Amino acid sequence: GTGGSTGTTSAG
Amino acid sequence: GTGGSTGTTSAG
Amino acid sequence: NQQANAFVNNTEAALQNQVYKNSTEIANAKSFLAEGKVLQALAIWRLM
Amino acid sequence: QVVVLGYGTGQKLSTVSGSVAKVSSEKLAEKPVANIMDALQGQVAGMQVMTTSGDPTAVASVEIHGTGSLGASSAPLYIVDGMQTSLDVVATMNPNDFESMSVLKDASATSIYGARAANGVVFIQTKKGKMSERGRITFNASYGISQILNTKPLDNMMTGDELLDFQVKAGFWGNNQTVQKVKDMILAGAEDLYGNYDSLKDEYGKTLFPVDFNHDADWLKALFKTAPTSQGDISFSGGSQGTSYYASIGYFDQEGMAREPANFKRYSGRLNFESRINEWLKVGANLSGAIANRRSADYFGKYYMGSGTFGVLTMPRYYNPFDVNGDLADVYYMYGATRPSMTEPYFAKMRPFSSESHQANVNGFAQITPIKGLTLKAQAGVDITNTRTSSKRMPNNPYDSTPLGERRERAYRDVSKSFTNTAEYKFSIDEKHDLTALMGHEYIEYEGDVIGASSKGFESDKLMLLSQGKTGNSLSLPEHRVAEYAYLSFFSRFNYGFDKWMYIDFSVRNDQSSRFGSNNRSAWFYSVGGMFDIYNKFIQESNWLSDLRLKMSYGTTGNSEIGNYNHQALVTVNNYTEDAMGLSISTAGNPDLSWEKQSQFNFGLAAGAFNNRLSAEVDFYVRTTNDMLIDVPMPYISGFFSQYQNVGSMKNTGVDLSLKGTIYQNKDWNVYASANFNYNRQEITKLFFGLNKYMLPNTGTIWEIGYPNSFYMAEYAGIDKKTGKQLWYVPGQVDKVTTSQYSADLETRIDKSVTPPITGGFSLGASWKGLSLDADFAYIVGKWMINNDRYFTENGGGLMQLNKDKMLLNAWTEDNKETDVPKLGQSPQFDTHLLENASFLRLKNLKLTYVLPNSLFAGQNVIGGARVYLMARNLLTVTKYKGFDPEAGGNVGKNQYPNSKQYVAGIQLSF
Amino acid sequence: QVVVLGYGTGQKLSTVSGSVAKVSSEKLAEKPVANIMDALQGQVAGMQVMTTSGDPTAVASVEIHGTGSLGASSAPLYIVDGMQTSLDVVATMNPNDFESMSVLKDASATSIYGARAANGVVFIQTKKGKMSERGRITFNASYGISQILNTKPLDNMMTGDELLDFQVKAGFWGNNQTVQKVKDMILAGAEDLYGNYDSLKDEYGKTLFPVDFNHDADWLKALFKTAPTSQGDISFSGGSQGTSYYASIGYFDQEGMAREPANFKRYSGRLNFESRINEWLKVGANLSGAIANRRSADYFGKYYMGSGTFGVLTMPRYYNPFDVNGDLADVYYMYGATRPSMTEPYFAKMRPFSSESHQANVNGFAQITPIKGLTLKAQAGVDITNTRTSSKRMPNNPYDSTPLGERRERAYRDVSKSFTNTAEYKFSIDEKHDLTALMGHEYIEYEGDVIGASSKGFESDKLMLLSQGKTGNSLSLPEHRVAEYAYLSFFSRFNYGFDKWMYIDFSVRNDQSSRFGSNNRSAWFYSVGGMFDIYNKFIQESNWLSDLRLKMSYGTTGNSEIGNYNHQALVTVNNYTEDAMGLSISTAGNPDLSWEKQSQFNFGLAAGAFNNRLSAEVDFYVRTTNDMLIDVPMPYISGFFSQYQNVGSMKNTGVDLSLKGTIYQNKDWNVYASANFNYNRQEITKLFFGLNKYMLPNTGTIWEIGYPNSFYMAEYAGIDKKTGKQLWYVPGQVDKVTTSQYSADLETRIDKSVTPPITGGFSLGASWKGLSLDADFAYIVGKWMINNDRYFTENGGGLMQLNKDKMLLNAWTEDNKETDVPKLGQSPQFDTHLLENASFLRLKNLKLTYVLPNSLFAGQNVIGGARVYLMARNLLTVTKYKGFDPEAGGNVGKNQYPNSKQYVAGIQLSF
Amino acid sequence: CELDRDPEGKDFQQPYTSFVQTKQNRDGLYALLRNTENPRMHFYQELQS
Repeated sequence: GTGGSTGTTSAG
Repeated sequence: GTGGSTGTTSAG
Repeated sequence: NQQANAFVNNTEAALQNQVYKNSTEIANAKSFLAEGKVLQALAIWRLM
Repeated sequence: QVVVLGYGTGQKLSTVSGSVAKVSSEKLAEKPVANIMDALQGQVAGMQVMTTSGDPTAVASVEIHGTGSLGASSAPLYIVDGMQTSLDVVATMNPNDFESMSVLKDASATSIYGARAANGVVFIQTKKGKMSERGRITFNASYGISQILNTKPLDNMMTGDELLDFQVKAGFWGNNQTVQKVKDMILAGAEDLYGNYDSLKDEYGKTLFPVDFNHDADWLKALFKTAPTSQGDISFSGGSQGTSYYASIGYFDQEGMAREPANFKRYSGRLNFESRINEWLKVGANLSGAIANRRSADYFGKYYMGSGTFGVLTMPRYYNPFDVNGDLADVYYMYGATRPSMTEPYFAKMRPFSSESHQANVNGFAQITPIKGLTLKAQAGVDITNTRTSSKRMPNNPYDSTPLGERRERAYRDVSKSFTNTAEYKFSIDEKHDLTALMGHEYIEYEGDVIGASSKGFESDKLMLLSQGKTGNSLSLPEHRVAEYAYLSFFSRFNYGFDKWMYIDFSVRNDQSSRFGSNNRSAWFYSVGGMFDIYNKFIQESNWLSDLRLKMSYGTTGNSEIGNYNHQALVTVNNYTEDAMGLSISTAGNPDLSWEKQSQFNFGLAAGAFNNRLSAEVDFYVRTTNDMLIDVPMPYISGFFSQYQNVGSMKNTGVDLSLKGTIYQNKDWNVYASANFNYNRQEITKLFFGLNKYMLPNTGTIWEIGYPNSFYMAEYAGIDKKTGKQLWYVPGQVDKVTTSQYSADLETRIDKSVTPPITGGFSLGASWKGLSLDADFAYIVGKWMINNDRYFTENGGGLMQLNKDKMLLNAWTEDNKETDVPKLGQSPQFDTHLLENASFLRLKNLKLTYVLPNSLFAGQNVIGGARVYLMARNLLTVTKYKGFDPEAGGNVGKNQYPNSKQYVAGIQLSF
Repeated sequence: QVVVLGYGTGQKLSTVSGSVAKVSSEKLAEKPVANIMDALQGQVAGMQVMTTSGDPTAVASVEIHGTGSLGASSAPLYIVDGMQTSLDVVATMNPNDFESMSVLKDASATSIYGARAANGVVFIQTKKGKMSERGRITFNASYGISQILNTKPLDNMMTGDELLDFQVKAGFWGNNQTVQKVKDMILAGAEDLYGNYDSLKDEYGKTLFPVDFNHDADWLKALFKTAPTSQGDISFSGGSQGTSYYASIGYFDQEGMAREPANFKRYSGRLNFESRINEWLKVGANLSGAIANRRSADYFGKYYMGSGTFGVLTMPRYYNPFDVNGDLADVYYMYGATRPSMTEPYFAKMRPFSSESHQANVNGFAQITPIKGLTLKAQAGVDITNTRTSSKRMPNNPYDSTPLGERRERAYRDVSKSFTNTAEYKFSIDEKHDLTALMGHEYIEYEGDVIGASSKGFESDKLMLLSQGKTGNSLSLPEHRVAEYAYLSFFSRFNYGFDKWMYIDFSVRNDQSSRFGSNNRSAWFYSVGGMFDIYNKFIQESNWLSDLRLKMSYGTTGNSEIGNYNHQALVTVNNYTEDAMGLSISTAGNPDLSWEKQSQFNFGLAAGAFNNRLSAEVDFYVRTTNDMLIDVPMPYISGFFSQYQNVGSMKNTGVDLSLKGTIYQNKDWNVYASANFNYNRQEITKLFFGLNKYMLPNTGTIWEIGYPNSFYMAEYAGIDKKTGKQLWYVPGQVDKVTTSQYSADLETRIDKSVTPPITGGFSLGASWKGLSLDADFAYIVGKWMINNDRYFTENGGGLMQLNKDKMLLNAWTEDNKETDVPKLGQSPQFDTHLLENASFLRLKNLKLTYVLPNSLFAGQNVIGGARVYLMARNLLTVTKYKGFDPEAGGNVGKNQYPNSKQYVAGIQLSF
Repeated sequence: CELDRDPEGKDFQQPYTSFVQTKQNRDGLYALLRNTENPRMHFYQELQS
């Protein structure tokens, strides 16, 4: 699925 | 080589 | 005349086997078949 | 001998009733070309094979018992110890691994490959390795050179000083021009073209002369060379109690004789393995692989000014492609040229090409023998081919239209797989009766695809990836093609034998396929055959006769080499508006698409005299083809232009015979000879909707009912001595009357057939003390061919800038009125005077070998023997053709790649 | 035991000085996953292995003796009976063909794979088949199911009726809104969205309800399922006098547990063959192949609304993707959506994907023994992989942006080849001295490429070839990538042994490569090692001690896992005008690019007591890495931003031990146990141009001199009970003082390392009468991980439409002032409160098997035995992490694919 | 064992299996009617008068 990438994530 | 197709040939 | 026969027979054989998933597609496919019958009648009347 | 025809274990060779022909391993090995079928020209009686090109990457064309169809293919079914292949895949296999090759050609031998065996079947079997105490190593190596067959059509051409005179008298250069005024300035002004280009601005008149009149140039050395060929192999053969293996690794490099590149190079390996596990099971596997790099000369069969053999014949001799040192230069000059024309190594350097093919074959079987006679066999096989080619066009060369470069990449994948499950049972009812029963299942499946991507607009040689082209308008759509099919089958065969003298076999097969139309998809084929040994019952002994057998058979087969998708009404794009697409029917198919059914009746007898010294075999066959495929023209109630259905009928009646013999002089001398012959005449029985004749559009032939398909052209009656014009005959109106005007109503059926009827070959060999010498000859007589290059080399008017024949100097004029050639103001048509007799007799190979004697390797326990051999292929050819090769073509001889003669020398250490 | 470490024949296991660890065939076979390394978690001491995804197409990450480099890779060298491989290629090989697996980890075992063996080497050896009178058939079959490990983070989430209240009190829906006014009309107006679309216009409120408030929905059942797994194999092992074979054909199908598809399926075959030809020659060949179809779940590790485990945690419970029948529907509804959002099987149906990989391995050797001790071996190998993938996007689906479809095709080709030529000689000088000498040559070569072509604009499902797209603006540039390298090497090794008790080996190797810079391309490596048997000389016998050995070694190795093209100054496009291109330098390279040289000192001892009942082994290692690779920041006189040179140093000091033991109760009972442990602490010795600390940009870590690379974040001190804001500590300023304002100057080095130091595992097993039971445990303690999903599930302000934790209901306010969570008007940062303790203890597999007794197969000569087994993988896991899996990740736990527990049951007929 | 293959790259004539196939075949039939019933085909009844 997809739709909006809703991200404030950290770098791996 | 190429340049001019010089043809009045018959069908194979 | 040949291609109208193919289209009308294929749409009838699709409406008989229930391949359309809702009611709007059936209500449109009946109209498409009724459009094909006029083209059959026109292509026969021109030759006659 | 023991032959495995079809399925199940082998019977015998004096028991089979189907006229097979077994070729042993002596005739296949040591050959210096890539195709294995070309070494069989003249061996198997009734099978004609012709290689129509002298490429390393060419493939021979095989036809057993005539051409059985006007409309489909004629090539046989080539299966290799089980699953079937194409000839391009047998060309990636080392021919030292083939143990035998049996050719099955009459029904009740072929008719259990029904719907595929209407054209016979070649059955290639691979080696299995002998069980002994210690294994054996064999190391082969060869080296040879290759060059063009004959340079006879260069004996007829004009020189430079004759062509200038003929051109200026014909008025090509000017109305009031002359030599030393045309020779000096108007065309030795090639310094106006050689002055614009920086690479050869300062080199004209100092180190390269493009126009030279004092002596002519050698265009054969400019367009053809002498090319090497290398080959090597190491093979290990071994066995033990139950287990037996044969491994091999090999290499084969062959370079084409023309200057335009064409090479074939492969590295291959094979591991045949077979081992029995316990008292009731035996497993085995044939594994093979190859990495092959092909390249083929593409500009042969087309007419381009300065390439091929057309460029050797027609390019004028006062142009010079060499420099002053005798080496080939980068460019030469033609008159009126905007750019200088590139020679062949420079054009090979500016247009690279590279192919790489990875081929794998995996074949496996498991065999179970529970009861004393039963044998259950299950066999699977996969055949995988991944090809990857790339061709570019290099940027920034000055002798071109644009300085920008192009690139194209292609990836191919062909995957085939095959399954076969048989169950055999043989048993003896009484002390003198015997029966064998086989039944089985087969499944064939093929799928393959092509992907391609191209780009253009590059400006550097290093920055030539495919994602570095120019966007916008310099980018196009990819390439993508997909094909596939499948076959299912169930077959059965019963072999009933009496005590010694009567054998009768009866077979049947059901085939279904993806190609047959959706109304008749199941096909039934059968065959019945019988052999009677008249020597073992009737005449028990005699002084001169030692064997006599009679046999006869009848069977039905079919030919499903119709297309993959030819039975269904394909719809394509026919848009109505700009937003939505439309689909409309465009081929109409037909559901009743058959498999081109044929039936063959065969009757023969085989004798042997003077205690198997002399041997003879005579065979008479009638092969009737029915339901052939033609794309017919349809009536208007179809609403289409074609239907592509099953109509027509043909029959081939023929006789073939084969003699073998042995002569002696002492206890060490040994001479032998063989000779086989096949005559085959065909006729067309019926056709379309009650037609009698039908000519296929712009082909040159006509299908007339009652005759073979012949040539359909005008007759030629020569010239007249009054006005000197060409005179063609009239069909009918006998008095015969000739007209000078040519129209398309002057065409009639010529009485010369297309496929050659008489095909044969004969061999003779000797042996003295391990030094032997064999010679094989192959002849085809009755073959006519349209010579197309003679349209250009001896026409009066039109195409005047080319080199001509010498027989245009004796042209018809007022003061020279007794000749055979017309005036100069005409244009010759395609008529009977271009048909030439292409019948030939070749010496296929002359081989002189020598095995070193066993006394020389006595103390050495390492090396156990050696062999040396010299071989010459295509040493002589006697014929009446005038086009560098009578074999290279068929119905039309165009700008052709001639067959090549070769000299190889080789060693073989059996250490 | 006999171990082949490196090259030449095996020595012994009580003679080698290099601390190898041999894993027998019991621990590798019967495993239900695709990666073979994951079955070794906790077996080999000092090697930690972690699978960071629960895909079928995932690959474990292995690290022996710590992480040796900050800048290059850490994975070992995996070579498979000769030529080296990747883990993606061992994943296409059947694990029942592996006879052993030895892990070489200290120098003077690894140091003849110099410049490749800085990270150890795993050496996988394949089966060869036993020589007996009749061969043996073995038929394995298995079946299992797979599902998600634990559903613990769903015990913390809100319901629907709690989330509505928290959202309307937080002011997300409106300023003066309320439930039964928000619940009733503003978001149960999903009939305005479900009314536009014809497929679900008449079905809202009758057979599917998108918004449901009376009871919550199950999003775990909507996003994860229970997935099957099948596996089968037939293997034939046989031999004879000299010749020995092992063949095998197998199949393995495994389906992923999530609803978004991920499968791994392969069909494979192997033929190992080895036969001696005569008294001085032996040949052999390992052949293998596979046809593997992979597919992987791509949207894991990214945050998308409604997919993964992020979609299980955060999607609100009052939305409903099912219909009224409990099955998954085509679409569900989110508020404010322009189009309905597709579920996972519909999106898997509308975006197809298909990969097919053809893999071949061909390995061959020939060995010659002329003199009594000499052994000359020549070995060649090819490794060919052709992959072909295709992914499309289907036209005319209504729940999308455009009705047009897209397609993309890709073709991959990886070809590797390797040659190895050794010469060994062993001889005894006296009655008590012994020597062995080996010297050899190696050549490795790899080349591979990718081709890709894409198209778009299709309007029919049938007309989806790649040459049927829309031209003009809907077409783009292809894809094309090419990589290659090569290695040349010459090595030597001497083994001098005294009578029983002293063994000393000394090795050296020279490597050249295409990766090393053009000024130092030749690399020299060496090693020296020694083992002393103190039991066979000093203490000849005792009552409790039965074996005691001491060993020590020192060696230098290197790590050439630098890039293929990192030593040269690449020029790229920098145009000047519009007609001609320009090229300008863009990376600057460096010619002095080394191979990241390291050196290891090792000292250990191995004891064995109570007549080999108890066994212990202790090892102490110091591994110093020098000349690591970092893309350094450069001074301005370079004219560039980076140079990518060799700077730095690191060292890992550690101790590992291993105990094995056997306990009894009777003559038929048999209990055994094992336990191994490894501690490893590292520190960074030096760095760039005199720096002390260096933080890599936006990674989260810091390299400080004197410490391992730790986490570099803010400290967290909780909230205050006055105003209820977040309080971070200050680096320094001890009184410690907290500030409410967050800035990037509040970051310091946390005292928690990145790689986990303590790694171990312990096994215990029992056996009674052919019914056995074994259990293996694996623990990693000291591992911290940033939990990223807790950024979204428990933030006060921002991202309010998602489902939250239950601990936001006890938020800080005026009437509720004694809690641990902040107010609702804030945004949490990445700090210490997201680091969680990811230390775990797993039960790796519990297996209960049973071999049927020999008295049951007495009259039957067909079947010779059988085995039945039950197996449970990942049955228990004890940890303190809160993110569905502590193992799945490293430094950051994102939207992850959890590891799965599996139950399999299998039979094995040895008939 | 089913052994018929559909030609990749073009559709063929059979009973319909969806609605967009029906709509596209109908548009193709109308584009055929466009070229069939032209004014160009009716000049021969007019010139014979």
